Amino acid sequence: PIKGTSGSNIARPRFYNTVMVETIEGANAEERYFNPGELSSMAGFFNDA
Amino acid sequence: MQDVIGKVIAEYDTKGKYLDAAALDLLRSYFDSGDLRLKAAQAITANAEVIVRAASAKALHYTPVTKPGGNMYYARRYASCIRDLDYFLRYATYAMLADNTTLLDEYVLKGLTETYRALGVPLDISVRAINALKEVVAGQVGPKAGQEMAKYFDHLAKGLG
Amino acid sequence: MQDAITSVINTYDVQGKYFDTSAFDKLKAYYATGELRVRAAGTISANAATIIKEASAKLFSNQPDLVRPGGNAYTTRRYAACVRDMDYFLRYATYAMLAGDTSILDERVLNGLKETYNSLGVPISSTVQGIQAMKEVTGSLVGSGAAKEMGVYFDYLSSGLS
Amino acid sequence: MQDAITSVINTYDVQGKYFDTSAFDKLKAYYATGELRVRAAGTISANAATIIKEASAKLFSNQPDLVRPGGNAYTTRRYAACVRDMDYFLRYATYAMLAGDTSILDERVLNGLKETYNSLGVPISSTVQGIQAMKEVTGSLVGSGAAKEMGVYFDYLSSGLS
Amino acid sequence: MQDAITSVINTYDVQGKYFDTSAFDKLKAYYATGELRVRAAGTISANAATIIKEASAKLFSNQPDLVRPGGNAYTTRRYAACVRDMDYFLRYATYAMLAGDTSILDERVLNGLKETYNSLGVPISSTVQGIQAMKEVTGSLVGSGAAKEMGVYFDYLSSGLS
Amino acid sequence: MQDAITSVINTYDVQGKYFDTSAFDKLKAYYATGELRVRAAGTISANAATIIKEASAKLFSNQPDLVRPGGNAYTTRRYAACVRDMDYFLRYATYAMLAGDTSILDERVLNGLKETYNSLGVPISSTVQGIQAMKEVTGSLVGSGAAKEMGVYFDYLSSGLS
Amino acid sequence: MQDAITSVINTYDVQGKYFDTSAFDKLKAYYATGELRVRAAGTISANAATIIKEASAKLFSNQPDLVRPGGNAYTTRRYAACVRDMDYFLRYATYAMLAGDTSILDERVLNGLKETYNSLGVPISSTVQGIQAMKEVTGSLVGSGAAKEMGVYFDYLSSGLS
Amino acid sequence: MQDAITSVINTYDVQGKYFDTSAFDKLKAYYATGELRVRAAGTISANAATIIKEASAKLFSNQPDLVRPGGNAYTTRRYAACVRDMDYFLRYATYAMLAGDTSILDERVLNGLKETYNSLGVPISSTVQGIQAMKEVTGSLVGSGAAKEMGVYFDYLSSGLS
Amino acid sequence: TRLFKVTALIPSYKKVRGGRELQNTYFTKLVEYDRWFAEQQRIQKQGGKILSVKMVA
Amino acid sequence: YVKPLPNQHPYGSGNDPLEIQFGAIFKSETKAPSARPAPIGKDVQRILI
Amino acid sequence: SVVTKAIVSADAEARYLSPGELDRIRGFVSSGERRLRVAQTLTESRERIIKQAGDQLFQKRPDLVSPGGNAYGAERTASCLRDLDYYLRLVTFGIVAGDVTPIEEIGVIGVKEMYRNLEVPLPGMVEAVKAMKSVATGLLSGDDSAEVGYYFDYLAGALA
Amino acid sequence: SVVTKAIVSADAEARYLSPGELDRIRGFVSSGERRLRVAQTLTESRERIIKQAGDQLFQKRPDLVSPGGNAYGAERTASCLRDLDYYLRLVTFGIVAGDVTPIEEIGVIGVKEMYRNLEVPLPGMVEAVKAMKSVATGLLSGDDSAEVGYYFDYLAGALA
Ligand SMILES: CCC1=C(C)/C(=C/C2=NC(=C\c3[nH]c(/C=C4\NC(=O)[C@H](C)[C@H]4CC)c(C)c3CCC(=O)O)/C(CCC(=O)O)=C2C)NC1=O
Ligand SMILES: CCC1=C(C)/C(=C/C2=NC(=C\c3[nH]c(/C=C4\NC(=O)[C@H](C)[C@H]4CC)c(C)c3CCC(=O)O)/C(CCC(=O)O)=C2C)NC1=O
Ligand SMILES: CCC1=C(C)/C(=C/C2=NC(=C\c3[nH]c(/C=C4\NC(=O)[C@H](C)[C@H]4CC)c(C)c3CCC(=O)O)/C(CCC(=O)O)=C2C)NC1=O
Ligand SMILES: CCC1=C(C)/C(=C/C2=NC(=C\c3[nH]c(/C=C4\NC(=O)[C@H](C)[C@H]4CC)c(C)c3CCC(=O)O)/C(CCC(=O)O)=C2C)NC1=O
Ligand SMILES: CCC1=C(C)/C(=C/C2=NC(=C\c3[nH]c(/C=C4\NC(=O)[C@H](C)[C@H]4CC)c(C)c3CCC(=O)O)/C(CCC(=O)O)=C2C)NC1=O
Ligand SMILES: CCC1=C(C)/C(=C/C2=NC(=C\c3[nH]c(/C=C4\NC(=O)[C@H](C)[C@H]4CC)c(C)c3CCC(=O)O)/C(CCC(=O)O)=C2C)NC1=O
Ligand SMILES: CCC1=C(C)/C(=C/C2=NC(=C\c3[nH]c(/C=C4\NC(=O)[C@H](C)[C@H]4CC)c(C)c3CCC(=O)O)/C(CCC(=O)O)=C2C)NC1=O
Ligand SMILES: CCC1=C(C)/C(=C/C2=NC(=C\c3[nH]c(/C=C4\NC(=O)[C@H](C)[C@H]4CC)c(C)c3CCC(=O)O)/C(CCC(=O)O)=C2C)NC1=O
Ligand SMILES: CCC1=C(C)/C(=C/C2=NC(=C\c3[nH]c(/C=C4\NC(=O)[C@H](C)[C@H]4CC)c(C)c3CCC(=O)O)/C(CCC(=O)O)=C2C)NC1=O
Ligand SMILES: CCC1=C(C)/C(=C/C2=NC(=C\c3[nH]c(/C=C4\NC(=O)[C@H](C)[C@H]4CC)c(C)c3CCC(=O)O)/C(CCC(=O)O)=C2C)NC1=O
Repeated sequence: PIKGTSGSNIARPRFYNTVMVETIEGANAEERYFNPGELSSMAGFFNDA
Repeated sequence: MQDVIGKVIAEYDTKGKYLDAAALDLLRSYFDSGDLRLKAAQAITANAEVIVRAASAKALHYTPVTKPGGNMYYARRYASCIRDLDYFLRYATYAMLADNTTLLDEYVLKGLTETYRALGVPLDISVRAINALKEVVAGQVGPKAGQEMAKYFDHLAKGLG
Repeated sequence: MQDAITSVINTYDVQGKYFDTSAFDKLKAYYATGELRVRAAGTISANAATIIKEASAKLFSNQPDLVRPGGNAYTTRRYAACVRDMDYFLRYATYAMLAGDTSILDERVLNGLKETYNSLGVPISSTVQGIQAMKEVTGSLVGSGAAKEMGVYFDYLSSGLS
Repeated sequence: MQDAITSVINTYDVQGKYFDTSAFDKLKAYYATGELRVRAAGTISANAATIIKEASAKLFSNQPDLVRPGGNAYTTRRYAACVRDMDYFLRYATYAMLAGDTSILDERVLNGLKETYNSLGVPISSTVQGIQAMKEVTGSLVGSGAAKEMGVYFDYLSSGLS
Repeated sequence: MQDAITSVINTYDVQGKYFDTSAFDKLKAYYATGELRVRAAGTISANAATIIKEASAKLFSNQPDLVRPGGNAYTTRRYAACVRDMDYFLRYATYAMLAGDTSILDERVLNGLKETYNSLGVPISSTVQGIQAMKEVTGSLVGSGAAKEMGVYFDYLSSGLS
Repeated sequence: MQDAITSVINTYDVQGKYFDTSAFDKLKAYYATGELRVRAAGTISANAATIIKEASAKLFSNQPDLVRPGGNAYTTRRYAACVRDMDYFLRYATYAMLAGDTSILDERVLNGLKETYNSLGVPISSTVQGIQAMKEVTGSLVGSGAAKEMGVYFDYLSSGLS
Repeated sequence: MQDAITSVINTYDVQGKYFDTSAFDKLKAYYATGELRVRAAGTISANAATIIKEASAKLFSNQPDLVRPGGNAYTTRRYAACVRDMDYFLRYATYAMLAGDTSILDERVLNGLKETYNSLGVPISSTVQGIQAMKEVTGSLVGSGAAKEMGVYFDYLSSGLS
Repeated sequence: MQDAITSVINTYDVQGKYFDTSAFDKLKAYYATGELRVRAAGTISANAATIIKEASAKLFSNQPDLVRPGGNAYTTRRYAACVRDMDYFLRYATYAMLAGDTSILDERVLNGLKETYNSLGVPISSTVQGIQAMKEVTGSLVGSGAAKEMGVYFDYLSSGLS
Repeated sequence: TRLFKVTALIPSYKKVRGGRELQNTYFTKLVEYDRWFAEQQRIQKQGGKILSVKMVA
Repeated sequence: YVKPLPNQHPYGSGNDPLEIQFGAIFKSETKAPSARPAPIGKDVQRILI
Repeated sequence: SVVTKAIVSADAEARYLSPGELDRIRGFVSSGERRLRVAQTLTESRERIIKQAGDQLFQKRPDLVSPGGNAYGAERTASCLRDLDYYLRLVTFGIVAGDVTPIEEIGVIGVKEMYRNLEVPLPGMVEAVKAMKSVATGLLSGDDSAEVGYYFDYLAGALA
Repeated sequence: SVVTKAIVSADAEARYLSPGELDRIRGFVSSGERRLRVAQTLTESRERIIKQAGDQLFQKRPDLVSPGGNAYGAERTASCLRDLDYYLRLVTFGIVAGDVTPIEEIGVIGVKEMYRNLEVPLPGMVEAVKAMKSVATGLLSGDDSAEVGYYFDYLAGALA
């Protein structure tokens, strides 16, 4: 038996990466908003979608 | 490290003048070749391990370097050699997409030569492996893109040599 | 995190079946708003500082006691922390709008927000009012069509606090 | 507890002011939403046992481990405890919805639930899944307008556990 | 972590006692089984891949839902994580058998494992089934006495998870 | 509170499996040792007062400062509570021996005991010495095998306290 | 970290001698000057921003090439480094003035400074001209008595640069 | 950092050949000297404090000026640094004697030490004299057979510093 | 005895690294006096070779 | 992990009121976390003074 | 440039450019002709745009030309014209580059201290850049004005 | 070796060799003669071990020397047998050293990605080294066979 517990969170593993997910986490990793390149890339993604 | 755009912007900022017709023409030359560079980037990205493997087979496998007493004689040293070839291929692709050789100097040639002296790495065999990698890359990407890759590869070779 | 596409893919992958009509309808709806949402995200990215300025002005005009002695925003440090929190809320609302999902808000904002604001003594109702003020300012800045999309995620944040 | 009208009353009491236009606007908003709240509350009271039934069935179908041997819900005792917890969640979410404030959820439900579950060994992820199941089950019964109102309180419970 | 020698040393250290006849009896008993333990550990090190493969085959045959969509083995990534956990359990059972004490099993494996699996969504019962499959595989390769000894630690792991 | 039989029942219930040969082997082992357990328990029950008297005498002889003024066992009420605690330890060791499991010791004896003594100011090391005093006193009355059996539970109490 | 008082201690340590009358005389001189030293420090720290203001203004009036493109000061970043170098020179001159010794200039400023400016394309002559234009304003502000001591450090900075 | 065993392994691996009879004889020599090497290392570990005591005393006896003011060891800091240098040198000499090869001296002792002393100005003659003082004494404690073995390593350190 | 300028090359023997790790292996750094003994010990235990050290101040 | 169960309420330490004359003072999970969960079983009996 | 950011991010994770980054460079190079056309258009408008930005700034912030203002005086106008010219050139460099890094490096990193040295109010900067943006977007097409708006609003936000 | 690992461990804590470490080194140097016997017996019969090691490897896995296989061709099969010779020599080095650190430093660290560049199947390597273990343990007595086979099982696990 366990003498102690630390608790359980809600884990969020990554299955695969999407273009939108990659761009948004790229912005969030640097803790910033979007530069024109990322904006144009997202526009092109929504065009090709 | 800088692109062609970065270089021309730096030059015209040093001069202090707006981008004239000549600078715009060089920028158009860079953007027109963009699709070719991106296609070659696709090809290198998809088949990078195949290219490195072919280069190692043609340049390194049955030379005495892989024999005992040779610089590649170890599982660790052989793996490190293949890892270095991966470095060269990836950063050559970076230089092609940048259309500039500054990133090769700053990222790859900064302290590499005397590091190879200290570790005992042979320069000439490394240059031979880079040349073989250049041949394999040209064969995979066709003549037009191979011509561009050749500049970055022999830049690496001159940096080693 | 997730986005709308990842949520749809996982919904149809856990079942083991191809995209049905509802899947294509959801994907079409998400893709249709994509250019409007990208335009809104660009406008907010270029103009975050303004939105924070008028939103904070409206909040502190509606509740002066916050910026007077004894208020949680009475100090240069606490005022700066307040406007910094406003910038967090704006940026994460933009991220969620672009993602089409609220997973990033649960994962990276709401997880630990109540504990933080209760430990620091920050008024949660006044924070909800500030988020609402950013909602009106952003809606005025990016247009009504993008205003609704951004207000969805602002309302998500507001209901997460209260 | 505290609801929206008492919330306005309390903030104006702490500030020591008579009601202004903003307070009357908030009160009018609550009065506008109250009839919809009453309809949704009556609907949920009618279909409480049903909603619990489909939500629990959906959760145990998505996560069959819980009910199978070695699962946290595997016993008559533990299964009944799960259903009791879900009934509590539904009733207090209905109270919060009809009140228009989530304070009752903080006090009666959320203040102590994480530590209780962590000591008991309950999977909090599966419990959030059960709350989401209740949310999407009750949305179809109360109607879209009432579903939007009930969703914020189900999201509040889910975020409090997470 | 501690072995049998360290366990006896601690149980006589807390009492402030020198080793008596019973302590030397226990130490002699442990030293008697040392060669058997080393042989079993070497054999299991030699055959770890075989044991993991055949035990995983047995588990996924008796639990087909794990590898089907919605199961917690349904991808190559998720399957690979499962077989890595299987390698964990076999390695730590070998460590515990070589030490002669279950302290490493409680310290480095069992503590916090249920909470981690609850967070991830891993089914604990199927993990116990995989561990029992490990026991069945390992007994044949290690022989009778070594099978009894190693089955003690597999049972300890199973009861810790169960 | 679970004995050996209940432990096997639980390890087979959590797996959902019916009983097989191994479970019958474990229960047969318990049934084999049951006669020794019952005889030892009866002997300790008949001689409980004598064991407590002997062990308290030995402890207060080895540590006379306890019953002298300024010692934690100096008053009639504190001496009574000390021998009452020794009665707890003996009785619950008898229960654990008869059940064949140490669950009742984690379950009814050692849970929060350190905090209770630390709040009361009770000496922990002296209590462990008294538990030993009971162990050596009880072993002589119960014989070699029953002493080997009861020693694991007395050492369990000592290690849990220490 | 060299100081005149600390320099005396270091000298008497390395030669292994006691206090002598000359050491007391020079310590008395340092302590007597210390009050005007602090007054000069306070006056400069009052006006160090302004001193930099006119020093940079005079430098860019006399040598205007630096500001327009093709000068080393044509960039917001390079302008920042330009004014920061002058601020560093003034601040470290004041630190030496309070310290009463020039060794801090050799340790923290001059060593490698020639090589750094020549490697980075920094013009030595314009830097020395700026140091002179800052010399004049500092000396005018502090007064002749303080200026005599303050200007020596500036001369030594220039000489090291020249 | 290689012993004699690894030294012959490398000298045979670099040429790609298997071990020869001469290699086996050279291995036999080290395997024979291993017991006396271990005994010498044990005595050295026993008396390391004493050899440090006497080595410092003798070094500061034959050269007086170091401890006195103006000396290379004139400080408690520099005194501790010097005695620490002796301690590290002696420990590494013991390491090399156990390994039977001088590679460890190159790879952890002479690696950057020589130019470190050159930049620091440490007198090489005094260090070498300290090394003779250390080895002439350690030889007596370790015995002549181990003395001649320690001699080559101490002389190697001296020649490296020289 | 304040600062040391140390040029050192630390190779890799435990594995092969996929990242750049070129400046991590060969580098020149300024190290304080009180830290230099520990830093030299760390470099020597890592297997690296100290190419040079000089006195700056 | 290495010690028996604490003297604690089965539903956490934040479920223990302060033993004062009046007031019902409990710890809060949000104002300052200060939370210790423990694997107290269904049959565990607390030790009371 | 966009390619520079993509290469830096690719090196950061030590792998070849992702399909998302590769598509970003695709869209960047495919839009090169339009961006160069916009930058060239910004050039023919030299004195026009500079003066409408200037007098709009004067109207919006009379304090700058009022007595006691930092820009008060005829000589200050000569510096005003070339400062607005510098910022316009940086905007064009960013337009061709596709990212604001030339703007950040040449005119934003250290501008804060620079105008603190000159005792220049940052609000004057934001109002001047807003005037420039208004004039430039008015001259340029809506689709292209939207793309130039990011650069001008970045200039305004970074200046304050 | 055992001495080298003990010295490294002691140096990690900046201390002398522990009584346990002195004891382990004493046990290593005591039994070094038997390790020399084992290494000599393995070395003397190297060509046999290699030849029939290739024999069971190729009969157990005909696909390797089948067309399309990694070992097809006289040169490639010769390199196969030379790799087996390398690993037998490494095993003898490990026997002499008393531990597996020669195997680590020569032929284990980076073996997977090296044989990835070589297309070499690692199950084939495992089967080859298992055949080598069977043969070598067959030539040696059981007391030797156990410790000799431990090194081969180590190598097989490394390749697997
Ligand atoms: C104790 C630390 C502290 C400070 C310092 C502080 C300053 C402060 N000044 C404010 C407004 C203001 N402050 C000023 C003063 C400016 N007018 C001129 O430009 C001058 C350059 C300058 C004064 C010399 C003005 C004019 C306003 C009104 C602007 C508005 O309506 O937002 C406000 C907004 C709320 C209010 O007006 O009460 C704050 C919070 N708050 C704090 O908690
Ligand atoms: C993206 C996830 C995230 C969030 C949400 C977040 C909020 C957050 N706000 C904080 C401080 C603060 N936050 C505020 C917020 C203001 N108080 C006023 O009353 C307003 C009602 C309100 C905003 C409109 C204040 C005043 C402080 C200072 C509190 C203090 O230092 O005592 C802190 C403490 C650390 C610090 O002081 O910088 C955090 C963690 N941080 C994060 O990383
Ligand atoms: C070990 C103790 C234990 C028991 C007994 C237990 C009962 C149990 N009965 C269930 C459903 C069920 N049980 C029954 C049985 C009924 N069919 C007829 O009506 C009869 C009156 C009656 C049986 C004689 C049926 C039909 C269902 C399916 C109900 C549904 O799918 O909604 C389920 C849900 C299974 C799932 O969600 O996957 C459980 C857990 N659980 C436990 O942990
Ligand atoms: C899309 C990404 C993806 C795929 C395809 C995938 C396949 C996959 N097939 C499996 C079983 C299996 N797969 C196959 C064979 C099939 N395999 C196919 O590639 C052939 C067309 C075909 C035979 C010609 C067989 C026979 C098994 C049974 C178990 C075993 O092979 O040992 C398993 C192991 C789990 C289990 O035993 O059920 C995986 C992970 N996993 C993934 O994450
Ligand atoms: C510890 C004390 C200290 C000193 C002494 C010091 C001098 C110094 N000035 C530097 C750069 C610089 N220094 C200047 C200033 C010069 N160029 C201008 O035209 C003027 C003629 C002149 C100033 C009056 C400039 C413009 C740079 C930037 C060079 C570059 O772009 O790298 C640098 C390199 C840092 C950098 O490039 O950002 C140093 C170390 N720094 C220090 O921390
Ligand atoms: C493990 C291998 C190794 C050693 C032992 C080593 C010693 C060493 N001694 C040092 C200083 C010193 N070293 C000494 C000792 C010298 N001066 C005299 O006493 C003697 C002639 C001589 C003794 C051999 C002294 C006295 C100092 C401090 C004096 C000073 O500041 O220059 C330093 C400079 C950094 C510091 O002290 O923290 C090192 C690294 N370095 C290494 O990599
Ligand atoms: C991205 C820029 C970059 C480069 C260029 C680079 C090269 C590089 N190769 C290294 C090792 C090595 N590199 C090689 C490969 C060489 N020997 C073979 O014969 C060939 C002729 C030749 C390659 C074609 C070998 C064998 C080693 C192992 C050295 C040793 O362990 O002694 C090392 C030492 C660090 C380590 O082992 O991980 C570096 C820094 N590293 C970088 O971060
Ligand atoms: C016999 C030992 C004992 C004491 C003394 C005690 C104090 C106590 N005072 C309380 C309320 C209170 N106590 C005060 C009094 C304070 N606030 C004012 O500002 C004054 C500065 C100050 C009094 C001089 C107030 C205002 C409250 C109401 C706060 C609330 O209930 O929310 C409460 C909350 C429960 C209740 O109101 O019934 C307690 C427990 N509890 C005990 O078991
Ligand atoms: C390409 C990057 C770059 C920029 C942007 C730059 C601006 C700059 N403007 C300066 C002067 C100045 N610039 C201004 C103009 C501004 N101040 C007022 O507040 C107005 C609101 C505003 C006009 C719109 C003023 C007032 C001065 C001080 C005296 C003068 O007019 O020259 C100076 C000091 C040297 C000089 O007189 O030329 C610099 C470095 N330099 C650069 O290398
Ligand atoms: C001592 C450390 C060390 C090892 C282990 C090592 C292995 C090694 N084997 C090689 C060739 C090879 N090795 C093999 C053998 C493998 N393929 C077969 O399928 C079998 C499964 C298996 C042998 C049992 C083959 C077929 C080749 C030819 C591959 C080629 O030329 O492309 C090569 C390429 C260079 C050369 O042949 O000279 C290396 C580096 N090198 C080293 O320095």
